Amino acid sequence: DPIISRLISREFNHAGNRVTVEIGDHEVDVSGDFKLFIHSCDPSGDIPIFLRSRVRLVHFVTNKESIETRIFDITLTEEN
Amino acid sequence: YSIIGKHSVKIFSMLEKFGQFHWFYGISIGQFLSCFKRVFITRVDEILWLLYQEVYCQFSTALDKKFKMIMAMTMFCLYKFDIESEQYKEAVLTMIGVLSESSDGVPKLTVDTNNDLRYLWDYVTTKSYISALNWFKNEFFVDEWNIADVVANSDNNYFTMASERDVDGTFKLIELAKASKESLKIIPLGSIENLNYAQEEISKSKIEGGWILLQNIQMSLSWVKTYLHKHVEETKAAEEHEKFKMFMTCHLTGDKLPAPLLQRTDRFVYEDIPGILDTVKDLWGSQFFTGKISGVWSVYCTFLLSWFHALITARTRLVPHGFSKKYYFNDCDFQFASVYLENVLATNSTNNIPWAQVRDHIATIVYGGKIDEEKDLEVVAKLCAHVFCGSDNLQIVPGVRIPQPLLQQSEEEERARLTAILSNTIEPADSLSSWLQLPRESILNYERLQAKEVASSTEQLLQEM
Amino acid sequence: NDDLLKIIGSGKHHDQVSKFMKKMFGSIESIIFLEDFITGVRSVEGEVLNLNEKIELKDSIQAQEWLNILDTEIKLSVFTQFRDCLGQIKDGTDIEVVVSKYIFQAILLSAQVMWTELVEKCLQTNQFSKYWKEVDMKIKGLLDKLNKSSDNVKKKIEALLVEYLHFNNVIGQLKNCSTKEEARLLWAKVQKFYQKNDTLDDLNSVFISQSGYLLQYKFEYIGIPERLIYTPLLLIGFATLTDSLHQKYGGCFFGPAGTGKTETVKAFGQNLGRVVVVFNCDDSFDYQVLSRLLVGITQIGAWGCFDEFNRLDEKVLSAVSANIQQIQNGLQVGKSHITLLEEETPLSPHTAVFITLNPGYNGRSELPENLKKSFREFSMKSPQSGTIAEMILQIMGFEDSKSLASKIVHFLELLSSKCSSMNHYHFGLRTLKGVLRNCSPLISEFGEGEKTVVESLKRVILPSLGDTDELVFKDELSKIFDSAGTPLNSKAIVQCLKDAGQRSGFSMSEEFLKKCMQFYYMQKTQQALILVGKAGCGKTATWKTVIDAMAIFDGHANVVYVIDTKVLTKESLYGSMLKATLEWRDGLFTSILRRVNDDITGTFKNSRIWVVFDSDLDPEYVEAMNSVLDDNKILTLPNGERLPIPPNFRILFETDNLDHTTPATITRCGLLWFSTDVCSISSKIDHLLNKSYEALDNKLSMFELDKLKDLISDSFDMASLTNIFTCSNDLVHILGVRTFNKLETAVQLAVHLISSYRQWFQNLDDKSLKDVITLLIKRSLLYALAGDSTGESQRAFIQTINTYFGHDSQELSDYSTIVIANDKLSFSSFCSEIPSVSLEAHEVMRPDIVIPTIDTIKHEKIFYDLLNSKRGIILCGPPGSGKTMIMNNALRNSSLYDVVGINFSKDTTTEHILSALHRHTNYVTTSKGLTLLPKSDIKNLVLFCDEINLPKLDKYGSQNVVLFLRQLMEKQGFWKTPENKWVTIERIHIVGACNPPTDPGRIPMSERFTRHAAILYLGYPSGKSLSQIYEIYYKAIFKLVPEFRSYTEPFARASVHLYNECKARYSTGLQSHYLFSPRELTRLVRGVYTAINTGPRQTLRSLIRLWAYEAWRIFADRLVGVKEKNSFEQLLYETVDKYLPNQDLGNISSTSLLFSGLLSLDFKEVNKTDLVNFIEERFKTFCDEELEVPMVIHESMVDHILRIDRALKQVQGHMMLIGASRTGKTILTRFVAWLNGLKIVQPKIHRHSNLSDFDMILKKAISDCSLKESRTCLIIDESNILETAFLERMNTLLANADIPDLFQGEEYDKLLNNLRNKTRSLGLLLDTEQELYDWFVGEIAKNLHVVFTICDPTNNKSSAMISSPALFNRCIINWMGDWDTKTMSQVANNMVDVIPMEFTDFTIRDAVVNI
Ligand SMILES: Nc1ncnc2c1ncn2[C@@H]1O[C@H](COP(=O)(O)OP(=O)(O)OP(=O)(O)O)[C@@H](O)[C@H]1O
Ligand SMILES: Nc1ncnc2c1ncn2[C@@H]1O[C@H](COP(=O)(O)OP(=O)(O)O)[C@@H](O)[C@H]1O
Ligand SMILES: [Mg+2]
Repeated sequence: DPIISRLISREFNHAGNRVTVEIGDHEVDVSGDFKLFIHSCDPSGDIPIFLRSRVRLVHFVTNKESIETRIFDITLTEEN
Repeated sequence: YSIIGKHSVKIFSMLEKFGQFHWFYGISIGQFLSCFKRVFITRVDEILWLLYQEVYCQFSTALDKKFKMIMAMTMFCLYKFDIESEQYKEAVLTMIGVLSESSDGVPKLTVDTNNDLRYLWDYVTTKSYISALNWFKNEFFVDEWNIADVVANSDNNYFTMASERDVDGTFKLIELAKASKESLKIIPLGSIENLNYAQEEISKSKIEGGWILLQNIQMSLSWVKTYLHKHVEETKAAEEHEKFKMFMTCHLTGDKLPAPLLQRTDRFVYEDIPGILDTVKDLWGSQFFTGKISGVWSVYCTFLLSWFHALITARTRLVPHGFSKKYYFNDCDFQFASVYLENVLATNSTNNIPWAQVRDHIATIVYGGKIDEEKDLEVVAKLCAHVFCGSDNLQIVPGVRIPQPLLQQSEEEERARLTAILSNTIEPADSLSSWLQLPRESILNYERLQAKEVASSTEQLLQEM
Repeated sequence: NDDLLKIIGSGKHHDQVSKFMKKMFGSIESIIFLEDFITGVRSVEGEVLNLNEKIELKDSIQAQEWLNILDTEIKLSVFTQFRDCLGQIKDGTDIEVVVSKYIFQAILLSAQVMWTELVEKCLQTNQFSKYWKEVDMKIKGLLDKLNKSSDNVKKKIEALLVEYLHFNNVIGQLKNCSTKEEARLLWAKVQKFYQKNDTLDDLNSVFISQSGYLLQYKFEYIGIPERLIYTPLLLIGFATLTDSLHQKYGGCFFGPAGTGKTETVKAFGQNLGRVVVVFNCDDSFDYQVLSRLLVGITQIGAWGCFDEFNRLDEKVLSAVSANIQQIQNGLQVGKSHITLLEEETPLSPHTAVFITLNPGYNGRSELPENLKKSFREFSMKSPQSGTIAEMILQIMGFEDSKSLASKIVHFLELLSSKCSSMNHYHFGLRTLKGVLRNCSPLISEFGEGEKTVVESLKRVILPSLGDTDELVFKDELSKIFDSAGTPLNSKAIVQCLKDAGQRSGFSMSEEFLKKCMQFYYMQKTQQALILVGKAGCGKTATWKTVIDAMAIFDGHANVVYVIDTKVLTKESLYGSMLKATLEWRDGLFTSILRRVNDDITGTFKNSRIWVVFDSDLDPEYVEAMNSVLDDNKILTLPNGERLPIPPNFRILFETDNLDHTTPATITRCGLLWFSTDVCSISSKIDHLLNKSYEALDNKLSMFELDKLKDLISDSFDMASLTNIFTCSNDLVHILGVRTFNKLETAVQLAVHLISSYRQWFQNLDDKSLKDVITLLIKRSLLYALAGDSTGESQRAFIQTINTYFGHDSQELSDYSTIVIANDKLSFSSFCSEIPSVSLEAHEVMRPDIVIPTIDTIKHEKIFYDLLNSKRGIILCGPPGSGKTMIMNNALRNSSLYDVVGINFSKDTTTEHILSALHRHTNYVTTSKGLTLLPKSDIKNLVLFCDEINLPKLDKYGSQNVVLFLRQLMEKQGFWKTPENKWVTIERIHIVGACNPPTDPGRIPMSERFTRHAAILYLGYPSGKSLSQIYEIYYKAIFKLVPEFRSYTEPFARASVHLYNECKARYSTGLQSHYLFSPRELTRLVRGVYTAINTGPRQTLRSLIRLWAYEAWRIFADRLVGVKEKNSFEQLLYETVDKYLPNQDLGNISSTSLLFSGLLSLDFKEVNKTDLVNFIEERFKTFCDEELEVPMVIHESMVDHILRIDRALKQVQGHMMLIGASRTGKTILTRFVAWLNGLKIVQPKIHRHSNLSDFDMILKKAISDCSLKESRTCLIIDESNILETAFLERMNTLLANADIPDLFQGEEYDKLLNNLRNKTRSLGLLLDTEQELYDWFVGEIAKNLHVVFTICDPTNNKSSAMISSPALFNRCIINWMGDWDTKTMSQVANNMVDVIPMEFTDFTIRDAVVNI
């Protein structure tokens, strides 16, 4: 959903002690010991362009390409 | 290793693509790794050819005869296109093009330049299709593993063997257990009692070490995802457990098995199809176990039905020429036919002439029940015309005549006589056209079509990668 | 449980249990008492069973105990009534005797048993003939007794007939066999009903034999059900059923719907003395209820049929299918008790389960695996028809039933092979059952003969055939069988038809009489009629003419309700239920029936009621009526009722196509296919003239009228026009409308133009008079055939007109007109004389400003003439071609008409049209039209519907909004959608503009709507008029710089050259949004003025650069990429060099000319260095004061900031930014908005957001802009537009400057109220409702600023933004799509400004950025 949105762009209103972020309606306090990660299971799924541009996209995927890399390790152990 | 590496992805891509077409056709990366380790225990050229061979040896088992030959033509092109000449590449492709309806042309000839390839076009040009399709298999120079071999080599306690509804490897598994290590337990999954007894015999056989079978799981499936899915996954103590092997029978055409359970277990495809005479001998074979409620005369009718059933089943495979669509006929269809036969003799005189409504009821209710197309409904009937009405001499097939029961009237002796008529006969090479009254010209049309289907799906696969 | 609790509670009463019996028996409806004793029961069919022993009842008796006796006795009672009867017939008693004394179920079984016994013996003897005639006699005897019988016993005879017929048929078939073996085969296939004359326990005494297999008749009461006619196919079904059961298997038949799979299972039950429980599975059916029923069935030993089993939800289907296996496995084995639903319940072995499998979208459905070895699957097929036909003929009163049946079938079968394969042609049995149904009343007229058959064939088959196939029917009907020479009712109806049309204005053509005849004869039989044909066939004329002829012939009045079917929703029409309170309110179709059915307070018995559906017909709507189309003649509510329909009440369907409707729907109704137009082109005109003359009688004296109708006759003869209408085709017609349907546009115009100059006809020369007539007719005839043409084509057609009219007769010229003096009668023909406009600098941009042209006046004249005719006009043409101005100017000028603008979009509703009207309209309930909706003020109203070929269409493909206008144009009122009556719109006109429908976006409109419009194609003007027009525009703005008065022509000529080239160089082929028009020119002209009106004294070097900056912002800001952007730089250079030759120019690239009022008090070109610093000081501030987000100010940003600034400064400021992502299009907007002092509103949407949320966000921003004077900037991102409506809202917000739906009804009154408060506060009271709204709207138009930020325009959701007209026309499109190499390096530089680095090889920092 769009509401996380301001939390994805690192946007805030700085205050006397508090750091406030607008979520949907209520302005809520950010800790700073707070961390955020987003997890997805299907690479068929397409994420919104707003997110995809501000998000560090990392693929933990067990590919067909992964075979090429892994066959050499097994080959070399039985060749040299 | 890059030269080894580039080939192996394109191989995995191909085996992966079968899993897209069909659910049972799955392959993990681990399965490909484990297979490539087996390849060890011009150096690069031999190791490469060792890969293509070992992949064909292990993954040929989990596919059906069509996809065996698709993978054969493909894998052959995956090797030889990189390895041999460019003169070679368009020559073999111009041949695969003729088998398919893509194009028909004559490949590049150099005297003694290519001999294996000179031999292949001879198969394609002789309009001999099945031979040309197998050419690609044989060129691999692999010993093609029997279910037993596969099982023996295999180092897992689980197996799921799917098959077309025409057959069931249940009886193959009986002789497979008998020839080595015994311990056979057949378990139907039917009604709460069967599943309930079943789950009891599952936990106990693994501690005991007996072989177990789960017949036609697909029907009791809702249970599988809940009990069996978790049970087989949890049983990495089955590694701890006594030498024991669990077997599961599937149907390819049918409900999709849970992929996680399926990929964890080894996979085979019974593809093993009996001749007419052997099915006749196998139908007639059990029939003596029933005992006696009827006359000697009936056994003649039950013999007739044995032939009949074995003749419709034979025809079921060859479509379109043959039947319009695939119909499946069962031991249920024989059972319901036999029961009407006992009933017609139980209600009528032993005068032979009751014959007329025997045909109508066999050809329109018992067997014509599932038949919907008018075209095929006539075929069942025209078979009944031939199989049932006979006077004195029938001549079911051109080799074999069945004479009507003799005055001696021995029920012992007529069984033995009708078994004898089987043992006298030798099933001709051309059975499908001689015995099933359809033309030879039709059979070749069919052979062509399954060729075209292998040839197409291969071209398609190569262009995709 | 609920019902069970009532029964235990109602034990006291006893009588109250009878309600629940209908349920727990199936067959019976209520129980009969003598208070202490039960005398018997009655079935749902009406039939009354009396028990042998009347069951005694006492206080201390349980329901359980007394009813259990009843079930026993009801079965016993049936055996008694069976043996009583069987015995009687055996003792030679007339079957007509037995009928009156024995319940059907008893006599049926007695029949079967005696029949069988008599045919069983008859097979040995071969005395078939003796018994056959014998049986045939009983058939005839039963038939005629039926005509004089009481309705109850009428069912019983009929139901027996089904059986007797079967008896004879089988004997027949037996008599005929080649051999005895052939006969003994046939007999085995049949159900043979035996009794055991050996044994005790009589309810087990009857059994049934089939295929060798036997089956005990259980003695359940069945009542008298509608009995299925026996077919070979039928017996077969019964045969498989018995064959499954005999081996303890379940029966299952799959096959397509309508093959009567469950009906079979039901019928097979009844034949064996069983009432089958039918489970309709997945009619949102509870599993919990079925689970109960299954236990009940296994206990009671009943038969249960799963009606359409396959369509159940997979978790339910698993659960059920597993349960069923228990039952089927319990029986196969014979388990005493089986366990199902986690309890040990017993199994009756008499139990059986039946499964019907309708096919899916995939194919013919399958049983779950487990059920495959538990059931026997069978393929139901439609019956080969011959067999069904014979019987039906037998039942009616046969004559020769065998001959007719064979001949009827062969014919139908033949038509199929012989006629053309045409969409709606059905020659299947449905159709022959129809021909046969239609036959029964016809027999009443003639005979139970072939002749009655032959008539019914042409009565149904022919009215549906089209001309080629119309003879194949006749050729092969007489080829197969010939019946008669002469027709009854031949003279009588015809004179009542001719007299109807003479009166109505029509001509009695060979075709119109035919299609009138076909109709007449079909009402008679059929209650639902369909009339299909091209728009302007003559349907509404045919039926309106025939119905009218029947009030002359019968003397019966009619009451017609013509309803446009698809203007209203299923809910508006049939009856809609409200989601929580479940409150039932009427609708439209149901409501007009209740005047006839519920309260026939006036004369309705003697009247005829016709409900016409003029609109397109669709499945969704007919399905909700299918029961009235059925033999039922009753209307089924979604909840609450069935309403019965009288024989008076006839439903017609008038429509153009059938493609959507099902063959099923056709074959219940009578179909009347209109092959071609009923009437001659002449004959149409004829009627059309007289129709127009009638109008004038109410406003023109007989002497005047007589003379004007004389003129018309002599000026245009048919002979001339015939070639002219043929030449019409040989042209390019935009928004194609056929020649026939253009006629009304001629005649209405022609009559109006001649009636116009009536005073100058009194005294003028009779030779000269002809010339005024001939000219006007030549002109009216041009716009009505060529008005929608290129005009390059018009001019071509003009000579074509003159050619075929008399050569000497007054010629038509391109600009041809008739002129008369102010204060004197004068005559002469002069053309193309034009005013000149002088306007000041301020006036230059004004939403209503037209510089009159040779074509402004041309168009405006015709356009106004058509309204005087009062025919709806459709103005079709390219964007900016002036359709809207021409239409607006012509009417903002006159006192007579007053305009209301409705802008249409992809999805506009028919209430939107109404809401727009509600401000300018005043309902009055005058008894003249009942409710009326006439303009609020006394003078005429014009609704201008812009973008009429924008609204979309149902999934069938039907735009209702358009049918709604069609409704208004043709019908002249409309039906009120919730409140339910007819309001007749008074003196409101319909006008519409629209783009060529070859254009993208565009939807093709129904010729049934466009036939009612005059179509005028307006294209672009000249490139020479454009140059002329904008000169006069520059003239006005150069009153501000008078020293360059000589420079206005080269500026106007340059602006047009720039336009001509941009339009040609940047086309929709490169990019969609490359769409230019004279709007851009006008935009540029004004853009220039505003810069002057607020700039320092201008040198010619200033002015050209001033013009160049505007030229950039209007034409090139939208350009993507750089090949094209450089192309424009050189174009602008190419144009200055050709029109403004100076060596004082500089770099014309947009980076070098930067114009602003941010530094200066006046709008001036500013310095690059002065600006960047100005932004730097302002961005820190904006960064500090408002959201903290850091960015690097680069050359492109300054250029972009100015872009948004000019946009956000203009009155209506709309910009849509296309910026890829991270470009900063959203951030710069927030900035420039803050510099301009604009409140940034940014719709707060999310995954869960409703339209109402977005509605709220909009409403506030609007209310704050007028009633708080807010000056807001609305930033809408592509992400915000969640649904289609959201974007529709955004459109309404730009094309109009309000959202009407937000402020409607009482929320309208609250707004209206608040508005008065603030208006006074500022210093004016505004008197009228319109005065205030126009301020409200005008305030929004100047305070609301919508900026759109769309990232990938390639995306199909973001495509729809740019697509939408409203957005595209009112927005300033800007392109930010890629970061250029220069701007990248500039940004990189400032980011690596921090210096950890130290000197290296080569610069060091320069190299890192380049990498
Ligand atoms: N006998 C006749 N003489 C003169 N004119 C006729 C005659 N019959 C029909 N017309 C003309 O044809 C028109 C009939 O309109 P009608 O509504 O029947 O057309 P339609 O085919 O139903 O169009 P749509 O399909 O859009 O409803 C009338 O306007 C009338 O001018
Ligand atoms: N005679 C004229 N005088 C002034 N402007 C004109 C004239 N003819 C055309 N135009 C210009 O062309 C545009 C007409 O387009 P528009 O009013 O949107 O018509 P439509 O809605 O049919 O496209 C206007 O913006 C106007 O500036
Ligand atoms: Mg009409």
